[PDB]
Amino acid sequence: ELQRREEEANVVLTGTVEEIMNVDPVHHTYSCKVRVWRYLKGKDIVTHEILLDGGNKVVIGGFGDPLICDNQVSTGDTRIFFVNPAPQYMWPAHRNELMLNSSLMRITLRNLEEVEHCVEEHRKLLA
Repeated sequence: ELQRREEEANVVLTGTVEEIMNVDPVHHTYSCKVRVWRYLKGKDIVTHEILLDGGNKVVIGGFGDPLICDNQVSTGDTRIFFVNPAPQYMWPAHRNELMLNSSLMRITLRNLEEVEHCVEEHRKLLA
């Protein structure tokens, strides 16, 4: 469910796929260059852990991941991406990449509002 997906993704962002990158032969996945529009969660994590390209381009890996339902993209696609910075054990292959953690979501106000609500709910710890 969304609550779990949001909980397991330290970074959630919206963007459009600009280019399909290289395949990870060992893990059967591929990466893509994505132009970020807005961050719904974890902008600070990206800011401190990812070297952005051109100010708003990030490389997301993990596409094709057999364990993720909606895991494919084509150039021009726009989605809400649930990701986590690639851990070092995934380096060098995925160094500086955000890794897909769960299914890609379409850009609709409903999805935007719903994801934002889960992020906010979870953020509300003190409040």
